[PDB]
Amino acid sequence: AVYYNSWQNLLYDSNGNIIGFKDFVTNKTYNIFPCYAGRVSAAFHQNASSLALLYRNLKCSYVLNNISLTTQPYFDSYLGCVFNADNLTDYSVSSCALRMGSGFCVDYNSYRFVTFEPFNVSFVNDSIE
Amino acid sequence: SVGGLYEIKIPTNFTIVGQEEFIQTNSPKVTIDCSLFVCSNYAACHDLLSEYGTFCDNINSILDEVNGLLDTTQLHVADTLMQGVTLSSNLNTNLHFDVDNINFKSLVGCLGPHCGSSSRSFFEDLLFDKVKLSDVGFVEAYNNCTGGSEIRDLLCVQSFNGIKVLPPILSESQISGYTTAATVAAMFPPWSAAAGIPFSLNVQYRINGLGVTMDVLNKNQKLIATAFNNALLSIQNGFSAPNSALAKIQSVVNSNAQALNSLLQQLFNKFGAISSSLQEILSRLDPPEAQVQIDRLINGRLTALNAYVSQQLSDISLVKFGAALAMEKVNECVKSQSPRINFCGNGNHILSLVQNAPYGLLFMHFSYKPISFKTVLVSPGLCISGDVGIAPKQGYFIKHNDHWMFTGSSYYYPEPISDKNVVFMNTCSVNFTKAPLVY
Amino acid sequence: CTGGSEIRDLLCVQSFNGIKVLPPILSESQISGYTTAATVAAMFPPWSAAAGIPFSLNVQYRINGLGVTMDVLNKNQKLIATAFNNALLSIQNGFS
Amino acid sequence: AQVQIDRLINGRLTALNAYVSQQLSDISLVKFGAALAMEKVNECVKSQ
Amino acid sequence: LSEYGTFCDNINSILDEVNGLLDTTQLHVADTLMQGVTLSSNLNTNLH
Ligand SMILES: *[C@@H]1O[C@H](CO)[C@@H](O[C@@H]2O[C@H](CO)[C@@H](O[C@@H]3O[C@H](CO)[C@@H](O)[C@H](O)[C@@H]3O)[C@H](O)[C@H]2NC(C)=O)[C@H](O)[C@H]1NC(C)=O
Ligand SMILES: *[C@@H]1O[C@H](CO)[C@@H](O[C@@H]2O[C@H](CO)[C@@H](O)[C@H](O)[C@H]2NC(C)=O)[C@H](O)[C@H]1NC(C)=O
Ligand SMILES: *[C@@H]1O[C@H](CO)[C@@H](O[C@@H]2O[C@H](CO)[C@@H](O)[C@H](O)[C@H]2NC(C)=O)[C@H](O)[C@H]1NC(C)=O
Ligand SMILES: *[C@@H]1O[C@H](CO)[C@@H](O)[C@H](O)[C@H]1NC(C)=O
Ligand SMILES: *[C@@H]1O[C@H](CO)[C@@H](O)[C@H](O)[C@H]1NC(C)=O
Ligand SMILES: *[C@@H]1O[C@H](CO)[C@@H](O)[C@H](O)[C@H]1NC(C)=O
Ligand SMILES: *[C@@H]1O[C@H](CO)[C@@H](O)[C@H](O)[C@H]1NC(C)=O
Repeated sequence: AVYYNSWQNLLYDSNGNIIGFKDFVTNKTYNIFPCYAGRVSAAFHQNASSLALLYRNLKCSYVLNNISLTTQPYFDSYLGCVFNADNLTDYSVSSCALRMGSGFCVDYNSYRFVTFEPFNVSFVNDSIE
Repeated sequence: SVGGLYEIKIPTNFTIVGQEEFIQTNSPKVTIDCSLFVCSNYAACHDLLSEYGTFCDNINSILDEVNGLLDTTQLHVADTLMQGVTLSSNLNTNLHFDVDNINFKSLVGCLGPHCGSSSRSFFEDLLFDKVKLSDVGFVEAYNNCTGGSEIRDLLCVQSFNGIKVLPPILSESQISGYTTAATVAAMFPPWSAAAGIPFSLNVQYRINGLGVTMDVLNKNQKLIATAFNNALLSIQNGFSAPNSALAKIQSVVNSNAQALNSLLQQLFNKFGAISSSLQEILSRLDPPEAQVQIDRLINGRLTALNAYVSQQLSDISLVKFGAALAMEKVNECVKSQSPRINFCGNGNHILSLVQNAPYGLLFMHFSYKPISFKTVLVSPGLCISGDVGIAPKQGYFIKHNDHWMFTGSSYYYPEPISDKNVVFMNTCSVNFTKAPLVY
Repeated sequence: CTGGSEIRDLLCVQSFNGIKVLPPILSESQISGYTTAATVAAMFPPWSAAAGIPFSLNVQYRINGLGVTMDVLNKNQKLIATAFNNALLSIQNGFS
Repeated sequence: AQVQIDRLINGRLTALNAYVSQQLSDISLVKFGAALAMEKVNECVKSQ
Repeated sequence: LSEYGTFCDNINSILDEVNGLLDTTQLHVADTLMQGVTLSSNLNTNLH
C-alpha cells in the first residue's frame, strides 16, 4: 500500500468498517478480510438415518481444510461440496422432493445426487423431409 | 359518402415487422438467515434474540413460502412450454435449421442430451451475455467469495451477513432447451406447435386472415420469407441499441441488487444505540448495560427484516401475475393464434415466437405493416338483382373499369365478386349502393 | 392552502405535515381527449375502431351473430338506432 | 427529552412502515384493474 | 431521527417506486386507447 501518509495508519470503507492497516512497529501494510460465514443446506428423507449435506459455493478442499474434517464421502458438485451422497448426475428423475437448484435433485433409496428433468418431448421416428 | 361510396386508404404494399416483448416470470430467490443477520457471531446477542422467540422462525417461514411459490411458478411455465410438443427423433439441428426460405438457425440451440448444456440458442446467448447476474452469474459470484481475491464484491459481504440468492430449481439452460424444443415444434412435421401445417403456410394463412388475397401471397412467397427473416435480424440487432426489453431485464437485476444493498445497509444504522457494531458495544459495556444497547439493535434489525419481507411478498404477487400472462401468451400467440386483437402485441399480428431470457421469457411478435396506400372509393354493401343484399367478407366493393369488383381490406387487389368473398342477405339494407346488373 | 381562508381543510393540514397527493403525469383532460378520439374512430371512415365498416352496419352484424335474421334487422334499423340512443340516455340519467 | 422523543420516533416510523405496506398491496390491485381495463378496450370497444 | 439512518430513505424509495408504477400504468392505458386510431383531418365535432 502507498496511500498511508505519515500521520495515517488505518484504512476505512464507506460504512466505517476497518478494511486495512499499517503496523506502527514494522511499517508493513495489510488488507483485512472477513472470516467466511455461511449455512449448510441439509437434505433429509424420513426413510433415512443421515443427512445429505451441501456446502453451497464451497470446494471440498476448502471445507475439509478450513471448516471441518468428516468421515463421510464427498464430491465437488456444480452447486458446491456435497457430503454423504453418490455423484450420479448422469442419472435423471422426473419428480423430486429434495430440489437443490439448477436442475439438481437429491434422491433416496443411500442418497444419490441426480439431475431433475420434470418434462420430456414426445418423440416419433417419422421422416422430417 | 359521395353517392353510396366512402373514401378509404387501402394498403398497396406491405412488409413484416418484428417487436420484442420481455415478460418477467421469475425473480432472484433471496434467502435470509435471520439469526446470522441480526446477531452475527456474538453469543450475548444470540441469547437476547432467543428471548424474542418465534420472530426469526416467522421470517424464515414466509421466505420459504415465497420461494416455494417461485419454484412452483417456474415449473408451471416449463410445463406450458412443453405441453403437446412432439418432435421427430430424426431431427438434427446441426443440419436442419431453415425451411421454405425462412431461417431459424439463430433461434434453435443444441437438441438432445448428446450436446450437453449447449442447448442455448444464438439469440438467447446474445441476450444472456448482456446480463451479468443470471442464475449462473450468481453461482459464479458466490464461488469467488473464498477465492482470496482483493476485489470486495458486495455479494460476498451480503452472503457473510446471511443474505444470499439461491439458484432456481430449473437452470436457465433447461428452460433454453424447452424454448428450443417449442420452437422446432413449429418447423418440421408433425408441426405440433403450428396447427399441424408447414410454418410458411401458417404464415400465409395468417396474413390472408387479415384481408389480404391469397393470390398476392403465394406469388410473393420469397418476399414474405425475406421480410420475415429480416424482421428477426432487426430484433437481434436491436439489443445493441438502448433496447426497452433489455432495459426491463436489467431493471429486474438492478431492483433486486438495490433491495439487498438497502437490507445490508440496515446493519450499520445505530437505531439510537451508542454504536451499530456489536463488537464495540461488547468491548465497552458489561451485560447489564450491553443488554440495553443490543436490545435496541435487535429491535431495529428485526423491524428492517419485517419491512423487507412485506416488500418481498408484495413483489412476488406481481411476479406470479407476470408469469400467468407469459403462459397465456405462449398458449394463445406462439402455440396457436387466438382471435384477440391487441393481445399478442400491437397491430395486425401474424404470428409469435418465444425465446428464453434472464428471469423471464422474450416473445417476438411479427405483424403485417402497410408500406404505401391508395385512396379509393368503397361500398360497404351492394343491393343487387331482386333487391338481394350482399356485404363483402374482410374487404370492400369497389368500382373498377366501371364494373363492381371486390378487394381485401388490408391489400388493394381488385378481384371478381363471388360467394367466396360475400355475405348474402335476403333483403338489402338502406344506403347499400344499387347495382341491378350484378350477378 | 395559502389563500388566507378561515376554513381548516384537512388536505392543508395533511400537506403541512408532509402528506400530499401529487397530480398524475397525464391530466384527466388528456385522457378524456384520448377517449374522445377512440370514440369518433367508430363514427366515420376509415372506421379504425369499428372493424373498418360503418357503425350501424357493425351493430347490425353483431346482433345478427346472436341468431337474429338479417331481414328484421335491416327492416327495423330506425327502431334499433332509437333503442340504442335510448339506452345511452338511460345510462346518463342513471348517474343521477 | 431524548427518551420521550425516541418513543414518538419509533411510533411514527412504525406507522409509516404500516402505511407503506398497505400502499404496496393496494397498488397491486390497481395494476390488476388497469390490465383488465386495457383488455376490455381491446376486446370489447376496438373489436368484439 | 438521523441515528435511524436509512429508514426515511427506504420509505421515500418505496413510495417513489409505487408512484412510478402508477405513472407507467397510466401511460400504458393511454397507449392502449390511442393504438391504431386514424381520424380524418376534415373531422369537426361541432358539426359531425
Ligand atoms: C419448395 O421445395 C423446394 C425443394 O424442396 C425448396 O427449395 C430449397 O429451399 C432452401 C431454402 O429454404 C434452399 O436453400 C438455399 O441454398 C443456397 C445454396 O444452394 C443458399 O445460398 C441459400 O441461403 C439457401 O440456404 C435450397 O437450395 C432449395 N432447394 C432447391 C432444390 O430448390 C423450397 O424451400 C420449398 N418451399 C417453397 C416455399 O418454395
Ligand atoms: C517506520 O516509519 C516511521 C515514519 O516514517 C519511521 O520513523 C521516522 O524515521 C526517520 C529516519 O530514521 C526519522 O527521521 C523520523 O524522525 C522518524 N519519525 C517520524 C515520526 O517520522 C521509522 O523509522 C520506520 N521504522 C521501520 C522499522 O521501518
Ligand atoms: C460426477 O459425475 C458425472 C457423471 O458421471 C461426471 O461427469 C463426467 O465426467 C467425465 C470425465 O471428466 C466426462 O468424460 C463426462 O463427459 C462427464 N459427463 C457429464 C454428464 O458431464 C463428473 O465428472 C463427476 N464429478 C465428480 C467431482 O465426481
Ligand atoms: C423422460 O425421458 C427419459 C429418457 O428417455 C426417461 O428416463 C424418463 O422416464 C422420461 N420421463 C417422462 C416423465 O417422460
Ligand atoms: C419406427 O418405430 C416402429 C416401432 O418401433 C417401427 O415398427 C418402425 O419400423 C420404425 N421405423 C423407423 C424408420 O425406424
Ligand atoms: C414494395 O416495397 C418494397 C420496399 O420499398 C419494394 O422493394 C417493392 O418493389 C414494392 N412493391 C410494390 C408492388 O410497390
Ligand atoms: C471469478 O474469479 C476468477 C479468477 O479470479 C475470474 O476469472 C472470474 O472472472 C470471476 N468471476 C466473477 C463473476 O467474479
